[PDB]
Amino acid sequence: LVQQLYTTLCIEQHQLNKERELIERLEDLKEQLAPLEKVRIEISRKAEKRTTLVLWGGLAYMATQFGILARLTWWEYSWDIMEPVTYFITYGSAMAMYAYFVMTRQEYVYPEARDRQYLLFFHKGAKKSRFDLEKYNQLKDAIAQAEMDLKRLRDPLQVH
Amino acid sequence: VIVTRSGAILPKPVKMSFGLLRVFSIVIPFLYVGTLISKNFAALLEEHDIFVP
Amino acid sequence: VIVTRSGAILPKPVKMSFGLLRVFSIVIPFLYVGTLISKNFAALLEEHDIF
Amino acid sequence: VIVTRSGAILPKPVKMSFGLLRVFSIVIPFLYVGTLISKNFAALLEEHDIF
Amino acid sequence: VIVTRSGAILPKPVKMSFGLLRVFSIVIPFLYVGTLISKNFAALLEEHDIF
Amino acid sequence: VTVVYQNGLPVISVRLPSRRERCQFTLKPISDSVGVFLRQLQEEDRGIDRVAIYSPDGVRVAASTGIDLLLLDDFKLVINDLTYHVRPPKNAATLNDVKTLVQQLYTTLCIEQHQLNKERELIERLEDLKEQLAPLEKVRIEISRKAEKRTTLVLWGGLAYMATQFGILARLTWWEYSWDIMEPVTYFITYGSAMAMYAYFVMTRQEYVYPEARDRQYLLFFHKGAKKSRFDLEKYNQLKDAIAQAEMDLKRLRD
Amino acid sequence: QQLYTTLCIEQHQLNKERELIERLEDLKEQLAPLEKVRIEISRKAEKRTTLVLW
Amino acid sequence: EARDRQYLLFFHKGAKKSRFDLEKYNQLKDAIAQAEMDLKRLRDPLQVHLPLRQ
Amino acid sequence: EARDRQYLLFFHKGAKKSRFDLEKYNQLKDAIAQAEMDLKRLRDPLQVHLP
Amino acid sequence: QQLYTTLCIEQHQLNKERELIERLEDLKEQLAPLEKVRIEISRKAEKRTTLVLW
Repeated sequence: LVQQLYTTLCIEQHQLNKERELIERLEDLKEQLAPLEKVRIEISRKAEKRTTLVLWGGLAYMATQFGILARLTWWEYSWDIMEPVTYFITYGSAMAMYAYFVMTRQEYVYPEARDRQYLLFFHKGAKKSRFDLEKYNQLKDAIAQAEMDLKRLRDPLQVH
Repeated sequence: VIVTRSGAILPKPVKMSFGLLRVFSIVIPFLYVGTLISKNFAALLEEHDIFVP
Repeated sequence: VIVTRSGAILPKPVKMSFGLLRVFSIVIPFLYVGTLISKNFAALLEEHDIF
Repeated sequence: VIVTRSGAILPKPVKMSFGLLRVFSIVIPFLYVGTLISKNFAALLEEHDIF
Repeated sequence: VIVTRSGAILPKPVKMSFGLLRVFSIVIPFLYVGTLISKNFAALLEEHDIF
Repeated sequence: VTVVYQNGLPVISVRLPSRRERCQFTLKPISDSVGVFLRQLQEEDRGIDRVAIYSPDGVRVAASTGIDLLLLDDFKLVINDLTYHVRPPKNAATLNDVKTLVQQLYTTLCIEQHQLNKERELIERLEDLKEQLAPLEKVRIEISRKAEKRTTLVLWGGLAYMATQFGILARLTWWEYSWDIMEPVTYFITYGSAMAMYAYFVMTRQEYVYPEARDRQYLLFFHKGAKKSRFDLEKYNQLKDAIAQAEMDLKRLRD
Repeated sequence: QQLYTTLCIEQHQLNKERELIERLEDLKEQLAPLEKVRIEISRKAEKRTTLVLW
Repeated sequence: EARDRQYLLFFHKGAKKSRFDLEKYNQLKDAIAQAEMDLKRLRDPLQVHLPLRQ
Repeated sequence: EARDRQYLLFFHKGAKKSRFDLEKYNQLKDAIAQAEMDLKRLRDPLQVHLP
Repeated sequence: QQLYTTLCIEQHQLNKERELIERLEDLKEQLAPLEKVRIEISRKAEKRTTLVLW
């Protein structure tokens, strides 16, 4: 019966039509994304240049603070004059490297710091361009989930 | 871990109300107690005999 | 962690193109700034005021 | 990690009984044995050595 | 971290074959050359240099 | 007046007659109904004459319809005299739904045998790939070892360094030189590392930690080692996905 | 069984669905008083613990 | 991390002092999410008519 | 971590000492957290397997 | 519907589940011996790692 019911109800046609609707709806979600995609993927680049600068700019500090205490120590003063500073600078760091934990509330670790920075150079660095991030993240959730259904549908083990 | 796995962008992190100019004015007072309770304590070993210099 | 849970070998990770020569070209000059600013500051310090 | 994924509040973290005391019982009586085996060593090195 | 999520116990973590010697016999002979490289260096400096 | 079911529950702050009391009205979506909602309304004030709720057509809605079904659409709540046009914010069985059911039946007749075919097919595709992969894997084993040795003889070459430094700063502190003319140059070392260690992080965005920074050099020692020997890597791992992709399925087919 | 499992489920879902959507609501409502006396303990313990962090 | 473990102590010592229950609060908060997550499971067979995952 | 990698090495050593098969307990413990999960997956309060 | 009750399916489903319980209660039995001797060692081998820790 169900087989007679099967063929007599153009079910496979409906079955295809079912998925065919979904894959189309996915394209719609893709279409809404393409315009607001480029403005973000640019803002990322801009917010990346500004955060790949701080990294370099951070190094230059830790390469001149060594350059300062070099000449001072060796041939402008005595090491026994500079030393009681260059312990403080160390402790000065291990104070800020804790102050950062008070402000940020996540431990200062070079990647996660670079993460939080590039993140902050983005939000601030995007609102100035005013590209409505709220559309992006929300939409990127659906297009992910919506697509994931198509996989869940076309599963080679479930007959569809 | 800037972006989530879906492809969305993580939210804006939260600084704490110009905290830089707040912490910077909580270290210094508790730093000035340092240059205070040090001088005070150093002289406090002059009137006694534990440490001469 | 060299292998995926599947068994695939991870892609050849990115080596910043000539980044070795990037850092090698920023740790030198800013040091030379720290060099020239070391002496020529304490100099301009001990002359006008205390040692 | 204050609250778990369900929003529930994590259990009370398990402090150790007599924590400050269970540790002083081993650092304090060892600072001193770490003290004497130096003094007894200097007086073991006081003889022909490099001072 | 010591037990799997299923409650099972983790496998025997690996100890390399007598590796304590493998490192102990690779620190000393290179701790010893650090001496030697300095000594000949500490002499080269009186050929044309400091102290 | 207002309508807010965004905090999880509808809340309806409404202005009562002869009152500035824009009093809130929280209410569940389904476990409550316009009946006790209006009971909750008329008890706290004297807007009693018309405790009524008119559908947009003026049709007086039921006294026990579903709260959600009410706020599912516009309507005209009314009091003794005045109305508050509320535009709130945004199931019958059908032939279209019935077809899905006939499918779930048909697939329940076919999936009985279809799996037994997929299984006795999956094994072979698995088996065919396993033999398709064995030569690739064989060379992969060696090149990895050619990278294994090349990197496991950098770790020692990383360690013995830390000896030949601790060996070059002994002689320059006790035997020959002072400790007052050495302490400086052995501090810049510690500050050379703690800055070059950092500069490595700029170079790879992969924080310098011994486990990671070993592997991120193991891979480099593998690809460069493999890319030279002409042994493919893409097609190899490509198979490794399928030979796992085809695997998880058969594992998933233990029903 | 698997056959009949199809005829009964699609109805059983909606019945179950429109059942959870209220006991969830029931719980979440029952929570509203209990969380406030909690959310003060936090803003008390938090203030007490954002003290030591300073 | 060490902040949060300290926070927890200030919390429980703050709650246990304030006599406010906690063993029910989380159990409630559990029953919500557990029930809530099931709603997310029913999204597949209802809105999408796709087999339920488990 | 380093505590644990020591801890297990105390375990597998002692497990060999008191001689009781670890893999058995390891194996057996797996099926429990699998058979049970299978049951929790069978009483699924959304499917219909137990009326 | 007839096939569902002509051969008491829900009597067999509940059997299948009941067969699962005993299997769980079969393993959970075999665990009880192995558990003790492991609870012992995982105490002893832990009593050492807290010593070396100290």
